[PDB]
Amino acid sequence: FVEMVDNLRGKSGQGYYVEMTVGSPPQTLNILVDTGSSNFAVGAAPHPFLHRYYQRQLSSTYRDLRKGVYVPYTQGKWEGELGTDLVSIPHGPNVTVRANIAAITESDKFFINGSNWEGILGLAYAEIARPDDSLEPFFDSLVKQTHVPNLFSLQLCGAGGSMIIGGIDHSLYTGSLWYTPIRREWYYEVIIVRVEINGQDLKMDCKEYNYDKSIVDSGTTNLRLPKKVFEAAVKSIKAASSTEKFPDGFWLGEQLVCWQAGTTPWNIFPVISLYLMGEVTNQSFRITILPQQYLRPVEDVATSQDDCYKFAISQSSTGTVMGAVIMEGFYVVFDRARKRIGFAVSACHVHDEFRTAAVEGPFVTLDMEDCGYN
Amino acid sequence: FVEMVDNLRGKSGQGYYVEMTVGSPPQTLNILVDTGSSNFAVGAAPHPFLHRYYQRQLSSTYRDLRKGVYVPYTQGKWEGELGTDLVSIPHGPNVTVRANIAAITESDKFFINGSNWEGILGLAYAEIARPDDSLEPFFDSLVKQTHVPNLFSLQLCGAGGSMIIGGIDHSLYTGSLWYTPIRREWYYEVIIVRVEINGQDLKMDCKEYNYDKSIVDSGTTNLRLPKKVFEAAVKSIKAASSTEKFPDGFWLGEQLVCWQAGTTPWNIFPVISLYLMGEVTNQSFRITILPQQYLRPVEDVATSQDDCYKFAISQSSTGTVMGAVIMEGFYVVFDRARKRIGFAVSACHVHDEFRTAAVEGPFVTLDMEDCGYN
Ligand SMILES: COc1cccc(-c2cccc(CC[C@]3(C)CC(=O)N(C)C(N)=N3)c2)c1
Ligand SMILES: COc1cccc(-c2cccc(CC[C@]3(C)CC(=O)N(C)C(N)=N3)c2)c1
Repeated sequence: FVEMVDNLRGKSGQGYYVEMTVGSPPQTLNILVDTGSSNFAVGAAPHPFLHRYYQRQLSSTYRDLRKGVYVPYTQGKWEGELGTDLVSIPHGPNVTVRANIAAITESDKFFINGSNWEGILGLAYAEIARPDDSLEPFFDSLVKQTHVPNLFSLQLCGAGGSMIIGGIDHSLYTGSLWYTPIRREWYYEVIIVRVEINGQDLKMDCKEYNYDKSIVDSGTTNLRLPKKVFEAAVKSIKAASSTEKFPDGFWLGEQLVCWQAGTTPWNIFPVISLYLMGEVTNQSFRITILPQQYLRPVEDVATSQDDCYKFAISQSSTGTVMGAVIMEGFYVVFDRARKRIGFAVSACHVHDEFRTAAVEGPFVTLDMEDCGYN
Repeated sequence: FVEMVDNLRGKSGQGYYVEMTVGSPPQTLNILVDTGSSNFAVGAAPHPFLHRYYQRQLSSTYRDLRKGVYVPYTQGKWEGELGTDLVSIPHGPNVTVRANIAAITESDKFFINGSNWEGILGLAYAEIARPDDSLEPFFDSLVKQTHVPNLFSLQLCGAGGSMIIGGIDHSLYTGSLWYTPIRREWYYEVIIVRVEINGQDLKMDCKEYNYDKSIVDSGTTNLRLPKKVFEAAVKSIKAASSTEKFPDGFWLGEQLVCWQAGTTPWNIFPVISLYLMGEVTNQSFRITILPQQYLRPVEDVATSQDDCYKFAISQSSTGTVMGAVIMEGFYVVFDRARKRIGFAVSACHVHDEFRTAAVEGPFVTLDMEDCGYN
């Protein structure tokens, strides 16, 4: 797996991507690693933001499926043509598979102007595949057609990172891996059973933490929290960090907040602990994230010249989202074979000589199933 | 006001815009009419999507305010330089004012590729102005510096439309105007006190309809409803329209729905009535919207060749949003002088020889203040 170490580039701001090849002969593309979707979708026309695009005409092995997809998002859409071709990951397992590929022919507010990737690797399950659950996702194909074991792991750094296809690499984490069940195979849905801020639980019904969903999503930047839990969550961190003062707009992601080089004090800000359903009845474990995770460098502002961070927590109609900023603290194992997700302390998380990112257990938590929304 | 009739172009899909001139000599720009924000912000560099941009160097009257703004949104941002200059609306009142202008120098996922406007006319109040409430919005300046009465009205058609600055035009509506109080002058916040689907109330706590906000917003396409009310809302329309069947993804705005020319039956779909707090204690009125409003032509799809509409209702962490698709049924009067918003049936709404858009009252509704979130 030394092969696959450091095979990712990018950042929580713009996404993490892996190099892939598609078609015969191989056309190289940079492709967003997205555990929050299930389509393998690549730019296939000369949109001006794009460095590279898939040229089906140049591939002997391409096969048209004579079917189109139209894919709207909150504020983004794409449209494309469905087909299959031969797909490989240079710095992945040494195999080549025939995968579905959506050739993206039209899009709005999808590709990022200035980014270095040209497609999306949707790594979630068939259920949320577009247009329907009969379009086999890349990873299912990879598992079906080769002997690659049914799991992958992500270490997102932005301290790029590593995607280990088919296994786990011990160099990427410290301590022990703790596993939460995948509640259902659609998104990478999990159950948060308790939340503490600094060391004190919001003491709210845990069903709220997972209303209607909680998911792990390498293609969302932030920790996203339901309206009702975002209210409470911010209420507590806001009050936790009453040393200094910050505007109302900041907490709603409406303006950035700034300090000078070094003058950002993490320590006004509390660590955050999410307790996840464990593998055993009445057993949980917890993951603890630092302020460095929830306050992210907004790299360039010419209208300022300060350490200006954005508050990396936000609200949602669609549930908890554990995003890149949460994942950056951890080695995360998507153990599809066993319907579970493993978390360990990332060997590349950013830590002072004070606090740290932590994965701890067992804890005793009763009635954890009741925390899920049906 | 015949002057100002038909002074808008666009559609709920891409926005409605009015022609403005800025600087001396006049530089003409098309500018989004946005009752959901409070900044006058114009493209001021050659972003390639843009037809036109503000060139401050060409204006004798421009004045730099030596201050920058950085303005993040859910998925869009812009950055610009603050200044003032002389602003006019060719097909508006014959005046010219000195307004704040944010010269947009950098942006992502803000401007629309293929659109015909280059800036935003933020018509809401100082409270939500960026960077703070001391940046005087265009409309406050217009009222301060001229004798233009403190109100405007919008007729959004997309059957373009009309913005009447300083008054009301009787040709744009039928029947009577009914007024709901502006609960607070930040957004154009209102209070929905009851909701019926086809003719039956969701029977849920009205405080939910306005959690945390309800607003009128010409720069949002959809009717947006809180998570909890969106659930119930869809539950009822879904069941209302059980003649035919549509996928789960459709209702969540995840895929479009299609029929052939003429084969879309509105009549499987129920009319929707929102009851708004009235001007008098225990008095309300109601606005009734057709399926034509909540199911919007998604104009071009090459992956299909059918009447493919998108479901124009969606959920929100930030409240009810009465958007362009709601406003298209009505003449809407933003009567800032009297802290109220008037609704009447639009003389340009689209109606069969069956149902219609309606504004009706009085109704007796007790405890309407309790419907607002504090
Ligand atoms: C860390 O990942 C990032 C950061 C910033 C932007 C993106 C990004 C940009 C364009 C497209 C996508 C993919 C979007 C989607 C297919 C649908 C969606 O709403 N989400 C959140 C996911 N996960 N995948 C991501 C990813
Ligand atoms: C009908 O209006 C539309 C339709 C489609 C897109 C827009 C649009 C495109 C780009 C920018 C904006 C302005 C956004 C904002 C300043 C912030 C925001 O989130 N909203 C909803 C509002 N109202 N104004 C609109 C407007």
